[PDB]
Amino acid sequence: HSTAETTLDSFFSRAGLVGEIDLPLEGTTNPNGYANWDIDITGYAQMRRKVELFTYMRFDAEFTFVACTPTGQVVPQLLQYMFVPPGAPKPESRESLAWQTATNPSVFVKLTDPPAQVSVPFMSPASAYQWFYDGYPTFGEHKQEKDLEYGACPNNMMGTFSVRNVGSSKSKYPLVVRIYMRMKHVRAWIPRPMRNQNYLFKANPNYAGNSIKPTGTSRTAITTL
Amino acid sequence: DRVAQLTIGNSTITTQEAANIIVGYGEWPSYCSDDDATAVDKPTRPDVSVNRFYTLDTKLWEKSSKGWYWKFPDVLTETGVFGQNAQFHYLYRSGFCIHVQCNASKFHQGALLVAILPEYVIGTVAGGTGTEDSHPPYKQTQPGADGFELQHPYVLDAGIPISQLTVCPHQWINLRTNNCATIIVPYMNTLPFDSALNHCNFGLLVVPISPLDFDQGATPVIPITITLAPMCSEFAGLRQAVTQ
Amino acid sequence: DRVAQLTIGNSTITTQEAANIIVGYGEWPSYCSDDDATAVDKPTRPDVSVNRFYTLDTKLWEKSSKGWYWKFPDVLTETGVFGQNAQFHYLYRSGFCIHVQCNASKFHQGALLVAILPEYVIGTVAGGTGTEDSHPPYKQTQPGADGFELQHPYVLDAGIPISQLTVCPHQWINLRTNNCATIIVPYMNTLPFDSALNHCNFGLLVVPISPLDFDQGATPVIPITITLAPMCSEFAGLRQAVTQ
Amino acid sequence: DRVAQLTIGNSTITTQEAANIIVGYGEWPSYCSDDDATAVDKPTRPDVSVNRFYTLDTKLWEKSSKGWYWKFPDVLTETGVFGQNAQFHYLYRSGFCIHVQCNASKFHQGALLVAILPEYVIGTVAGGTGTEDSHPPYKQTQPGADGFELQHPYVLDAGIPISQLTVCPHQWINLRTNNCATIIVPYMNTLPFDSALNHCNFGLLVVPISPLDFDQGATPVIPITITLAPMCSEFAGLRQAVTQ
Amino acid sequence: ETILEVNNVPTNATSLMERLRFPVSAQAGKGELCAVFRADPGRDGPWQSTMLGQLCGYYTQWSGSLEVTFMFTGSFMATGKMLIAYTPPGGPLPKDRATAMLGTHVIWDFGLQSSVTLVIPWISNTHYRAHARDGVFDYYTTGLVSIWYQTNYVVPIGAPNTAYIIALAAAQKNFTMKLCKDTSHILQTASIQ
Repeated sequence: HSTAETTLDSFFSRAGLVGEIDLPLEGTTNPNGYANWDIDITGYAQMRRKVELFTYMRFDAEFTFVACTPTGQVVPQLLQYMFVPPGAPKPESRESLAWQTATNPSVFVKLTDPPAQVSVPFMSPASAYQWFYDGYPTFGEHKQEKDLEYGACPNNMMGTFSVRNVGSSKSKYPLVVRIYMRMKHVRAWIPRPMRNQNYLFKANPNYAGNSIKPTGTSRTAITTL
Repeated sequence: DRVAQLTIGNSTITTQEAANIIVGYGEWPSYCSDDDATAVDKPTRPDVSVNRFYTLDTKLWEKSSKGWYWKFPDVLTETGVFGQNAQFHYLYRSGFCIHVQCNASKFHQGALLVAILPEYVIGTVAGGTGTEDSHPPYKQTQPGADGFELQHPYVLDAGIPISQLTVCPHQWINLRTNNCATIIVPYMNTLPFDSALNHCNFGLLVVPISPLDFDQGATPVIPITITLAPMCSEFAGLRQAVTQ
Repeated sequence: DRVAQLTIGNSTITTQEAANIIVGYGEWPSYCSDDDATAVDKPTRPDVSVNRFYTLDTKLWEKSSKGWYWKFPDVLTETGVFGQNAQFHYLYRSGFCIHVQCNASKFHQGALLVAILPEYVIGTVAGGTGTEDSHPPYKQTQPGADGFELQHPYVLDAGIPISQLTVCPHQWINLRTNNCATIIVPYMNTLPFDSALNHCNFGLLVVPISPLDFDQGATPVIPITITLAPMCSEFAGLRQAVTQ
Repeated sequence: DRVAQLTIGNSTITTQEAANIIVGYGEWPSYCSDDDATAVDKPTRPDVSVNRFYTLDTKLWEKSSKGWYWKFPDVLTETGVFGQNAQFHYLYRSGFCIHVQCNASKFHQGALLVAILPEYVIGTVAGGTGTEDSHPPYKQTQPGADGFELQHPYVLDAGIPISQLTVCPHQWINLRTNNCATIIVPYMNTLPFDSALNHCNFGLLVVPISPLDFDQGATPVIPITITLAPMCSEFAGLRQAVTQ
Repeated sequence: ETILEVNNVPTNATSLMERLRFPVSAQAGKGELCAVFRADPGRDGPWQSTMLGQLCGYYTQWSGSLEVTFMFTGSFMATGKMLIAYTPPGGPLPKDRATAMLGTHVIWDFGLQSSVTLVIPWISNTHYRAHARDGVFDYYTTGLVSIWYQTNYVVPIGAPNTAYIIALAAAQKNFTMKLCKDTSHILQTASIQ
């Protein structure tokens, strides 16, 4: 019996949803034809629980962007995706000058074309990404107001992902962009207990203290099935 | 094999009821390679003055104790010459030899799980309901030498099962078998050096899985003492002493 | 090394919690040289009939005991064939193998100092004030096999500190460690032979330095037995039996 | 021979107008022999962390200056790692490399006598009349790093002639010739080790024998800086830090 | 080795025999202090009960390491760890264990081997030491010894809650004395009759 399907690559090299961006016509969520998604794969439970089985992880990845309207309808619209590394100017509008991408990598696709796919390397200044960082990013007094920074490691903050309608006028259709990630060439260190409770937030392991459920199923008596 | 002696620096530990020695992840502490390093300044390797056994506070094991934990670079930052170097230097690096000791009698019983959990991040009960994004105070994330007591050991105060804590370098202190646990930990971090003040490489957990018990008349005070020694300590980036 | 057997004559002693053997002043008992002797008559060396283990009375160790002592040539002068020879002959000479035994349990505690004090001269309290030149009675200077109890152990009833009694061949009986003391003493005197009746070469002191203690329920009767065997016994100057 | 460089520890001194180097009493500092020592504990020889150049305060040479002095073990007892070791340890031992520097121009003039006086005991003017047995205060016998100024340089504030101070390891700073003096002193005392707090092995004297002078217009501020480095430092008898 | 009277407190007529040993018992677990004494051999105090201290009285100066062996006389079921520390000159009597442990010390574990030896290494500035007394001659002090509870005296039901320790002291092989003089005391008041 082969042990090949339990290698790290077999386990993690499967694309899963990690991001979802909305570009509606009318609303309070990115209604100006552009959006800035903070790159963080910690927003969805399935993908998150798997990677959080290990403390550190080094890997290249393959990102696929599936775009369409909220009904799943494919529309003849041209979009522009741009990777904005930390420090680069984040677009403030659909006609922002930042869309010139003289140096940032950008992808131009129509929703009628098959989902855009691209390869990304391991771009952390650390030797691996940390799903858990037990510490603070800066020195000084750590008062109540700044406890927001506990567990925040900049070595995991890879930047922003920006999207827009390639134009100067409002789009004729409402859009949605789902982001999938497939890990390749994976190295992993230090396994940990698997998530036990429901996830509540992105930057931390908070759990609902009043709804602490058992790891699994329960029964009436220990002497009866 | 039941008896052992640990000599390092000018300190020696003895034991006649040991249970072998665990070497975390099968690796002995070592100094930083010339190709794994970045800081260009020549580090200080004080040796014998910092690589020795430091005995921290003692805890009392009660029939109702939940367990305690100690963050490691931390526990020593205000003790001996190790602490001074950790304060004067920006960068620190080192392994540890942890020796938890607790003896009773052939009529007492109980079992302690002594484990090392790297990057032991503490979580909060989130106001009970789970709607309040509260965070653990400095007094709890870095308790110092006095350690801190677990409020919800089942989830290690971090939402993870203690039943799986054995995937980490550990050892047990079963009173009917041994009276101490010895674990040797190498330097573990994603960086060759790091701050001994802002970062805690790992946490030491001592938790009673099988409650302490005995009949009235047998001495009721059963202490648990923690002794630990740095290994292959290196410091760099000298400046004035900083406490935090 | 914790176990031992002492066989001499037709007697054998066994022990499983001993603490080695002490040979007083690093010398084994021996017979008198032809150049160290004066008495011209050929001595008697009865061997096996007198060089064997004689077990004298037993004492009871109480939580308040002060200690006891035995003068040696004396303790045996009225026992077995050794006593007969000691009475019929004017001159006597010999070494001794002293084995003090006292066992308890792993729950009892206490420490006895077993020492040999050569020429152990007894003094009196001098009427308390120290103005009366009184002297110890025959019953106290030569107590026989029943031994005698110390009234002021701190000064060994002779104005000398017991804290220094360890400069003499000694051994301790620490209940948590051993249950007996073995000391081998050579013949010590300024003469090659002497009277076994008028002179006592040395005294055996058994004194509790650390009080006996235990919890109610554990057997309260803890005896201390004295067994001793002459070695290389020689007698000369035969005549009728004299008691004193 | 006019140029020189003194490197020790992580400090380097440069000079292009030197006058050779003096080695006090023709002996280089050395560690204590195994036959000259008494203290049985193993000493600490921190090396590079304490054997380096420490630059103490600067003095201003005026046309009317009398001279200053510094007691040596003392000047460093509150500085760097040398000071820490001197405070934590009872016993101290070491030699010194003293480098006094003072530069001017080819139009300034004057001569300083830089000498080392072992066991430099300070006396008082005895109330002027000489009938009052007064004594120098702690602030004057052990002035620290700030040094102290001489009130009566002719007699070195100790009733001895400065004209004979040249029988001691010395050197001169003649502005038209050199701009610094270098003297290397071995450990001198009647004991192998001694307290760095209670005892001052020697004193450094910097005294103007030929007054400073120049014409108005030439820079009037002419500093005299003292730089010194311990050599072969050894400490023993560890305990808590003591200031005095 | 001869018995060192660390517990030189009782002066009562009936309580003299208890100066020969000091108590140890179940505590509260905060590294409590057990006993303390100066390491000075020829000085008034505990060492006066030892043969070494007595022979010293006959010499003006001494040199060398000293040793003190502590024998635990509790029961077999009693356990415990103590910290015997030696504080070289200058160090004031350590206020707590965390301060005492900074000097020369040894952690003693009670077990089959009843005793432990604290070696008071020869750590002096001078080659020889004259007898230390209060005042100026305190210059020749050797230091201080202090016993602390490393953990605690633990015992089962049925075993005594208080046990005693007996200290025995002597000199090492490098010990030497010089310059004969008379002992400080003369055991006589009036003519001896």
